[PDB]
Amino acid sequence: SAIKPDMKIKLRMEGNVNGHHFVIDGDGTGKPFEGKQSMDLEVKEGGPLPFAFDILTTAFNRVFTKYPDNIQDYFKQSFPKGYSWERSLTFEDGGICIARNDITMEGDTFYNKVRFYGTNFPANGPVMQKKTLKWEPSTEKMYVRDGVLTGDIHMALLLEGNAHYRCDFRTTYKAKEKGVKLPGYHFVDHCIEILSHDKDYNKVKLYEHAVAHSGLPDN
Amino acid sequence: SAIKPDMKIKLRMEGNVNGHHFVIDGDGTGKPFEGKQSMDLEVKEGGPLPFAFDILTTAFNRVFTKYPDNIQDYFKQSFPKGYSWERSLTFEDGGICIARNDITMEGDTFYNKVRFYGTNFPANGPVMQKKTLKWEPSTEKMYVRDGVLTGDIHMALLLEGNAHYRCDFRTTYKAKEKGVKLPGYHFVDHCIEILSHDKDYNKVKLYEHAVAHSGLPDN
Amino acid sequence: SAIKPDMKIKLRMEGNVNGHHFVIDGDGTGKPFEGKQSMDLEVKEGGPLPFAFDILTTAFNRVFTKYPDNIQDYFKQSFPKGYSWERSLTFEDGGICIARNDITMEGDTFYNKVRFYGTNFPANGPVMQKKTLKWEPSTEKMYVRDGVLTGDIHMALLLEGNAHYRCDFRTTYKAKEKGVKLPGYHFVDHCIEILSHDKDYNKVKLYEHAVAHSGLPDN
Amino acid sequence: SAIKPDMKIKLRMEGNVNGHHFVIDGDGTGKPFEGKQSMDLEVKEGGPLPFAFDILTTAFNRVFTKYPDNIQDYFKQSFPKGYSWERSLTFEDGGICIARNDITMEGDTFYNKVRFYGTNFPANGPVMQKKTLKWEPSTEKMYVRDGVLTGDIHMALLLEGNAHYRCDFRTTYKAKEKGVKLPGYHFVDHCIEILSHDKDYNKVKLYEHAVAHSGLPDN
Repeated sequence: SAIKPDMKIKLRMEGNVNGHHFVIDGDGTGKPFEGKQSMDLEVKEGGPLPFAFDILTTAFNRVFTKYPDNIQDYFKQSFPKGYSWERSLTFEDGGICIARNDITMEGDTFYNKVRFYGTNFPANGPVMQKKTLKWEPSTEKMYVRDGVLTGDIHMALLLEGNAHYRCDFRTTYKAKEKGVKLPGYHFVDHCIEILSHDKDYNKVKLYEHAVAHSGLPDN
Repeated sequence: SAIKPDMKIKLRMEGNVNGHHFVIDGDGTGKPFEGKQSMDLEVKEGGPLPFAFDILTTAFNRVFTKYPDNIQDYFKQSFPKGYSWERSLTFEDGGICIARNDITMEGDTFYNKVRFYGTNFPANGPVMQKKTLKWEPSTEKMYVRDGVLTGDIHMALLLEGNAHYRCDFRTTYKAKEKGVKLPGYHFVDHCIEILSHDKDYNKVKLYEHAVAHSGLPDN
Repeated sequence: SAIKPDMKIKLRMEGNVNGHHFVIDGDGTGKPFEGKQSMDLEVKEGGPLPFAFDILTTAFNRVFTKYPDNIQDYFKQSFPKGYSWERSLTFEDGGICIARNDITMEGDTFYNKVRFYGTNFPANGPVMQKKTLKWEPSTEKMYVRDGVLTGDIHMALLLEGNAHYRCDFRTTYKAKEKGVKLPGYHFVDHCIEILSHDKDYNKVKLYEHAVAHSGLPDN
Repeated sequence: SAIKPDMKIKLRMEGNVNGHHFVIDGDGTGKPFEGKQSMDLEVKEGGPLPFAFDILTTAFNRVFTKYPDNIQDYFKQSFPKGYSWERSLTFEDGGICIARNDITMEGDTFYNKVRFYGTNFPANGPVMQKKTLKWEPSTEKMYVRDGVLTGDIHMALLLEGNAHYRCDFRTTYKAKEKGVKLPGYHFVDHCIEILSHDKDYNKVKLYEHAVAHSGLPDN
């Protein structure tokens, strides 16, 4: 019974994108067994951000995924001790980000130690010009590679003017504790959304919904 | 109204993989509005194949996709005149394939002119050693890029010994007729499966099921 | 040894690019120990070509490389029996080509059986619109990977309007005979040029100069 | 006139690799017009480093390149005001690094503000296990892309046991001052070398030699 149906979330992100330093605090709440989660974010340093806030949002826990009984839930099995993930975000225009989160737990509260770094965004590109609207929904492919749980995603940012700006995700997920049983090949559907924000995005309210599945023919 | 609920499928593939020439004939049936399709394949030249048959199977029509009414069906709109697609298959171990299909229609029957080429498969790899079992199911991301309909997929071959061998698909789809309406960003779930085969895979029965959707939260 | 300071070259290429079939014959001469080589090419089928001829030109023998004594010459050691290579050409705009050449020798003459395939060139792109001028010179990195001699190159096509169109080469080189000694990590500088051509590029005269080296400080 | 034939070099690097924080100070000298440079490095925080020191070494100025007169020297023209570069290091085994350097000048001294970040290095890989010997020499391809000076390199680390571990560099170089003339397509040969180090690599002496050129036939 280590994970409770209602959990609190504390987060701190430190980052550097195109040479710009920043620090962002996060405070949120979530329902792990329903695969849903919400968070309020506040830029504590480096505001106002000179880049598109949307690039950060997926760095702000796969614990908040609705897993069917017939699929192994690696993420919930990682607790109480916790787990870490490392991610690479490869954008179609040469922009490249890397990110990390060390996730632990105390009582009803998840703690997130997050780092986010980025370079090679063109000065006239959508991220530096803040021409982003939202991430499209996605389907993350979960598989094991040399004993490490890995997720690959084809992601896309919707742009002003109804074009799309493509990004490839790769994430590695590692439990702290030895001998957590790895899952079989499966899928995780995503939908992430900014519900509200102030003008400079110094304050942002974020929401995520995510569900695991086995694909066709078992839709 | 050109596409009928029950369609016949005639196919011919010429190919060359790691220097090995081959020709494969195909004869099948399908239900376009249900997104389901079947085919019998016969190796006419270059049998027995020295590589894994599984690499070819997705080259053996997105017409056979179940589209909801709220998503534009580019593929069914492309007929009677037809359409063509070009695909790149980038394998994790440097192996690389390209393929193409020109698709036309006469009365009841789809005609498929298919080409398939491949190089740089390591001699000790799963393809050249025929250590493949099946493709996992997939979710193809459909989007428009510079006016061209494009699908990217994270694909995986299940190996003997329950490991996975990763491949990235990219496909472009082009209607023959000029003014066919492009769809919005959406998804196509896949499941492709070899139902039966003889020992050397000179005769193979193939099946595909595919459904289009808009992701979460509408799933 | 088998290789004479002046050699003849016979070549035959069969190809398919963006669905377009073609056949090209080649007749040339070269100085292996000087790393220089020349060839006359004639399109025998599929002329006039609807794509940029420049794409093909590196498929038209690393035997013609000037090797210093302190670097192992894998290519000249492969004869009389010969060798084969397989290449992938990954273009910046998604265009993708693969090629292969089986090279044998009789008396003073090299024989080249060549295949060249390509897909996913955008209809609007520099290749399909024949906006290419030349390949820039290059430096190919030669190294051994899992017992196979491999060369990676950062290539670039100079475009009309003085822009550049980038392509990544990867080539594997395999001697036909067992136990040809592999070289250490080294470099091969290239310069390939079209000396002349008729209007439709049905007839083309081609030239290559190539020199092996060990990099700094020995330049 | 801003660049003198003998120059001093002051450097500070902050970094984070696989979650490990570190700070490294650097003090060196160089001969810009000869393309030669050397530096003493001292780990001030996070020592001893749990990863291979070699990965950092190219982050420790293209000013120190020997440019011929017939090629535009963007880097020396960027002073006194200075310039910045941003780099991506994509390793063959999924490991990925990013780096940045803001370079300024006062009197005879260059000042380097450097950041270096890395994730997704496998725990059993050559970087995390410190199985690295040296970078091979290299040839960087310099070209302009959408008005930005860019360098791509095929790099390789020599491993214990005489294998190679491949990495792709991409770097963007941006002068601080408006209207510094961009160069034409050209090449920069490199050779970087650790001259000495203590057991834990808390103290390291580094050397670089680099020469620009136009390739064959003028090599």
